[PDB]
Parts: sequence; C-alpha cells; structure tokens
Amino acid sequence: KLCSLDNGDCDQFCHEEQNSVVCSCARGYTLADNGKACIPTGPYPCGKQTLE
Amino acid sequence: IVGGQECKDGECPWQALLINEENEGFCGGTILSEFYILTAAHCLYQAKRFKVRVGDRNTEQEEGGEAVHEVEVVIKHNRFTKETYDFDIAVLRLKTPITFRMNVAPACLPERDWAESTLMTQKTGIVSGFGRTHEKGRQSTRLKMLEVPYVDRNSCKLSSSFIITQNMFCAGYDTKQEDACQGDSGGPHVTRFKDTYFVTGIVSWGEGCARKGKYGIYTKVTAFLKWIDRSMKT
Ligand SMILES: CS(=O)(=O)c1ccccc1-c1ccc(NC(=O)c2cc(C(F)(F)F)nn2-c2cccc(-c3n[nH]c(=O)[nH]3)c2)c(F)c1
Ligand code: NA
Ligand code: NA
Repeated sequence: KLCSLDNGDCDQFCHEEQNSVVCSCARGYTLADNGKACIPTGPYPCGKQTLE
Repeated sequence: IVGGQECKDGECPWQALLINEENEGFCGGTILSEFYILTAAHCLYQAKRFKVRVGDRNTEQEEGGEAVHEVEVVIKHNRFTKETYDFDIAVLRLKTPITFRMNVAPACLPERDWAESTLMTQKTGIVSGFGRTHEKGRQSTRLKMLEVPYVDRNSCKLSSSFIITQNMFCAGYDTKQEDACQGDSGGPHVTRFKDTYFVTGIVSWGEGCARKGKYGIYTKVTAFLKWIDRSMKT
C-alpha cells in the first residue's frame, strides 16, 4: 500500500522508492527527524491559515 | 462567489486582488511567494495597467496589513486563446516583496504526482474571491470562500457546451446554486491536506454562475508546475 495507505504517514509529499515510503515537504518546511513530519523554517510558512 | 461564506480573519491569506487604474478589483490571484502571484491569462485583458492588492478582506475599509504592489513582470502563457480558454494561466512578478502577516501568506505549490494522486482525489477544494455574488450583480466588497466538490471528469465534459481540455478541471454542484462567478477569475482553488493548503486551481470560466447542471472550470495547476517553477527563476 505504501503512499496509498494514509499518504505513507507523510505530512506532505509521499514518494515510493525501492518499494519504500519517502516523505518530502514544500519549500519553507524541513523534513523532521522521523522523516515524516514537515517543520516550518520560519514564520508565515506556505499553506497555513493565519488564525493566531 | 455565489453563496458560500465570508473569509474570516486569517482564513484566506493567499488571496490577491487585481485592481485597475480606478482602484477596483476585477480578478483574483494566488500568493505563491513574496515576489510571485499566480492568476488567469485572460485577466490580463480586463485592464491596461493594474496593481496587486494583498491582505484585503473588505474593499470599503482601508485595513492593517493591507498592501498594494506594482507588477514588474507579467509572464503570460503563449498558448492562451479566447477561442478555447486553454492555457488560462499567468505568473506576475512584483516590484516589491509582499510582507507576510495576518491575512498575508502564500499557498503551497504541490509536486505533480502527489497533487494528482492525493490532492485531486480529495472530495473537495476551496475557491475564493471578490467576484459577483449573483450571475447578475456587482463585484463583492467582501472576500468570500466556497467549499466545492471535485467533479468526475466524464460528468464535467458531458455538462459543457465547450471543450474541456486536459489543462482544465470541474468543481461545483449539480443542484446546489453556489459557485464562483465573474471577477473570481484568476483566484485560488486550494485543497487542504492535513491542515496545509495547496494551490490546485486557477478560477478560469463557467457558463453563467451557479447554474444547475453546470460547474466552475479551473486551470489545472499540476499541468503547469515546471512552467510556474521556471517563471519564478526569471
Ligand atoms: C468562445 S467562449 O465562450 O469565449 C469559450 C470558448 C472555449 C472555452 C470556454 C469559453 C467560455 C469563456 C467564458 C465563459 N463565461 C464566463 O466565464 C462567465 C460569464 C459570467 C457572467 F455571467 F457573470 F457574465 N461569469 N463567468 C464566469 C467567470 C469565472 C468563473 C465562472 C464560474 N465559475 N463557476 C460557475 O458556475 N461560473 C463564471 C463561457 F461561458 C465560456
Ligand atoms: Na480593505
Ligand atoms: Na452548478
């Protein structure tokens, strides 16, 4: 299933490489140590509502 | 937008408004980064000289965080024609960078395959804008948003008099009389994925607004990602 099963547990982009899940993020985000979560590099990251 | 809801504080921060010499909004845009705006190519025919307004939610009240940006470069897709409405995409480079703040933030650009397999397969997206609130009406003074179901490609082609190309997609309702309208053109169609909003479409056209059996037609952003990426290097 990989990326077809809950986006491979990725926060954002999911890719299949050598029958394994590879996560990546959009610009302005860094891939977390768990290789799944996407961490904003500074304020106003893309795609976040400014509700606070 | 016909029907839908007002964009509340900080809800639609990627919305940009194209304003003519008379300071009146005529088209929408999507904020991609501090220097770039994504819009519809056909919007560039609506006015001779135009500026970009960001952080605006209400055109009657001069807000805080609201800013006017002049266009340095207009990057229009050379394949656009009014006979087909195909390739209805443009990128604008601003003279000065946008200051991100409450109500001012860019939408994410997805990667092609993931956008097609994951974003485009979600039940809905969100369209927003300052366009007409009824097929026969004036431009809205308030920024509105509307959750729109993704429409099956076959139903989309069957619904239309005009040719729906591979650079276009349908979204909307068959019965519910809520949709985008004139003046919403060039504005964002975003899809939420785990609390992150990715730009998936550009409001392109429709046969009237909110008409039963008809849908909003959007430029498919995935089809132009490399062209968008390229445009941002210049
Ligand atoms: C040869 S061609 O005919 O140029 C052609 C040839 C080939 C393909 C398409 C076309 C084509 C172009 C434009 C239109 N017409 C429009 O775009 C239009 C009129 C009005 C007006 F009624 F307010 F005036 N509004 N809009 C508008 C604007 C924006 C969003 C929505 C929208 N989104 N969702 C929804 O339901 N409507 C509605 C058309 F029908 C067909
Ligand atoms: Na305002
Ligand atoms: Na409809």
